[PDB]
Amino acid sequence: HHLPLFKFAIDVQYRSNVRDPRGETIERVLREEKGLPVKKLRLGKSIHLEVEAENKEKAYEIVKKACEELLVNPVVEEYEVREL
Amino acid sequence: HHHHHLPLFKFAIDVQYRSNVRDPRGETIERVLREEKGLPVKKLRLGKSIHLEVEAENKEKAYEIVKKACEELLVNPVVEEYEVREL
Amino acid sequence: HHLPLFKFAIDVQYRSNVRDPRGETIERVLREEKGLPVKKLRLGKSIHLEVEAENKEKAYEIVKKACEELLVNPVVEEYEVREL
Amino acid sequence: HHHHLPLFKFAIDVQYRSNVRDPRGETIERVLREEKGLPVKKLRLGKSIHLEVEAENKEKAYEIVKKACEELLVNPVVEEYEVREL
Repeated sequence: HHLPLFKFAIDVQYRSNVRDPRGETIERVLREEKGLPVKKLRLGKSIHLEVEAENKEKAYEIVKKACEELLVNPVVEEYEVREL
Repeated sequence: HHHHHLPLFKFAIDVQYRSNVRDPRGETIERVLREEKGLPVKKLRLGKSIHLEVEAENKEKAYEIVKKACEELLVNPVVEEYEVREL
Repeated sequence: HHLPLFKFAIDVQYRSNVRDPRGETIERVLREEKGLPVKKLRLGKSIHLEVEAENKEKAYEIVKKACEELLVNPVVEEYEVREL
Repeated sequence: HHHHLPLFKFAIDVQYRSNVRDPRGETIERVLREEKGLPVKKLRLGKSIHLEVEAENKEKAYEIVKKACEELLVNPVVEEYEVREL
């Protein structure tokens, strides 16, 4: 069976109760060194991937499983998914 | 100034290695998903997702600041490309 | 200046009042031989492309130029654009 | 029984897989870049098939679309495809 393709980008971020010192350092550079009025800078991960699946709902289940099983730490991270 | 409101505009920046740059970290992750987790994912690429807020008179000026941040620091123009979206 | 990237899919189709004999033939095969209840089949073009530009309005302008200067024959075709 | 059978509209976006060379696409990208001066990259030219499918529900309609791809519309060796509702 030739299955349809579904492309995604997963946006993984630390939750709001986790400080992000790397993000803070970057932000300090932009503000103090580059003079840019930027705030609440957070450095997370963007995972692009695609999957062949029987339908869109199955594709999302695969995406969620990849997050649950490997990509996202449920205690410290949250994620959003978009279609490409 | 004069207690005038200054709006905040939130963005995400998706910074990815260009296609001619190898991504061995992504390859490792893809292989775990496929071979250890049994998930038929492919073309996996691992980049960076930077969320930030910008204080500015209007969204257009805020967008210019975001692009300046990428040029000046956030994106390596040789090995990375990037996409900005409003959050 | 390192400009942001904008990704698109262009869907080029014949206008509703242009006949599509290739579409009609494909539809005949799918219905008569393959037994599939398909109708109004239209064969058009899909062009995926990425543009660098200063903002989303300029990027759309680049897409419109690409259509008007090459990709779309205005006499017999129309297009839709979607973001990827 | 004169029972209503809904139509469901879909678009199939058919493209060559990434390991397949697309001289036509390459040509078009060169023309847009070099002849029209446009800042365009990674151009891929494929097929866009619009169709309507008469079926009891959308899920059954979608199954028919995939069957149409398998049986005729998509080359399994060199092409991939995405389906969306219109």
